[PDB]
Amino acid sequence: KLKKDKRREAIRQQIDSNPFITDHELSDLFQVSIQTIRLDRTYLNIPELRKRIKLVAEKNYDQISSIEEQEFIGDLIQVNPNVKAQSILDITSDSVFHKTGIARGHVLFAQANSLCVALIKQPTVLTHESSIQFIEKVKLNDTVRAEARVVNQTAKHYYVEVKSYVKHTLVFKGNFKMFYDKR
Amino acid sequence: IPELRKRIKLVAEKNYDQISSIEEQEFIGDLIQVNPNVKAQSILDITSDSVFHKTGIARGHVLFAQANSLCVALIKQPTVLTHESSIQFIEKVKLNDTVRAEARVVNQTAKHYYVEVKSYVKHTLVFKGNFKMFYDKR
Ligand SMILES: CC(C)(COP(=O)(O)OP(=O)(O)OC[C@H]1O[C@@H](n2cnc3c(N)ncnc32)[C@H](O)[C@@H]1OP(=O)(O)O)[C@@H](O)C(=O)NCCC(=O)NCCSC(=O)CC(=O)O
Repeated sequence: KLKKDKRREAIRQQIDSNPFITDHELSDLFQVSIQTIRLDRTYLNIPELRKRIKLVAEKNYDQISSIEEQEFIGDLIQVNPNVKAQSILDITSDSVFHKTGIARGHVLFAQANSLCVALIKQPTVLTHESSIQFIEKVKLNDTVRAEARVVNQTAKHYYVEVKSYVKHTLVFKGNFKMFYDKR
Repeated sequence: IPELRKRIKLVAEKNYDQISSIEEQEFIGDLIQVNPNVKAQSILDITSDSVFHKTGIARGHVLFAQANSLCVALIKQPTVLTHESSIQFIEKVKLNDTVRAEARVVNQTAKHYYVEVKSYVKHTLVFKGNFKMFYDKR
């Protein structure tokens, strides 16, 4: 009971620091079964990872004004408008070359491009220019986490840098010059 | 000669027979010209699936997908992967537009083809991109 409570405190802290941590990762860290971790989360009222993602994205779509959920590519997991945003995208068979399992370049671009749009709190946002690098192959069943950050803003454009990752590996980089209008 | 739409699909069909880097099901648009390692063209009908529904403006990843597939199809190598690309959205493409993309090889190294893409709606230049395409024979 006493070991459990200390572990449960430690799990609350893990989730606070890293909201999108998996049960497997938690199982490793605390040397208990995935079953124990689920039960721990249940006592703590912390939903399973996919539910946490759905819940937070729902809240995020409420904060943006430049693009609608139905047209957004991936799940918007973090947004600080005009500053920083992140999305995740699961790569399914619909997103790859079937023979190699390699993700299509337009898929990674769509995720990054959509994220730069959602990040900017303006009614009109249009991509003007983009420079991108496909650093490592993204594969079937990978989850891509894209991070976008505003690096400059003028009267007519936001300049945004995007870096996208599979686990800890940088797989894609893009610089986006985004046109906006307050009308 | 069959109907206009049929003919285009047949020219596309016969064009996918001279390429080896990508297949019909994975190619965005219709491949209307291919001169391997030199030049290719494709056309793409912009339907409601490809636009922002509120404004009718084509999604940038759609125009990019056309241009990107076209560059792949152009290069007559077993392995072809986009390494880098730099693109410009010059004019809004709209619902019901047909975009004609033209890809031209401008340079070639041991490891990459450098390809320039220009996309048009009728006579208007709407999109431009430079694509650095990795290739391998093996
Ligand atoms: C371009 C790169 C291969 C360059 O990496 P390196 O410098 O290590 O490459 P290299 O010259 O040593 O060549 C090794 C690569 O050749 C290819 N290769 C080698 N032998 C092969 C074989 N028997 N069968 C198939 N492919 C083979 C593999 O990709 C291999 O990568 P390895 O050694 O790693 O196995 C890589 O940086 C990369 O994959 N970047 C990501 C590219 C990408 O995913 N582009 C977007 C999707 S394609 C796209 O955008 C087009 C579209 O969607 O239409």
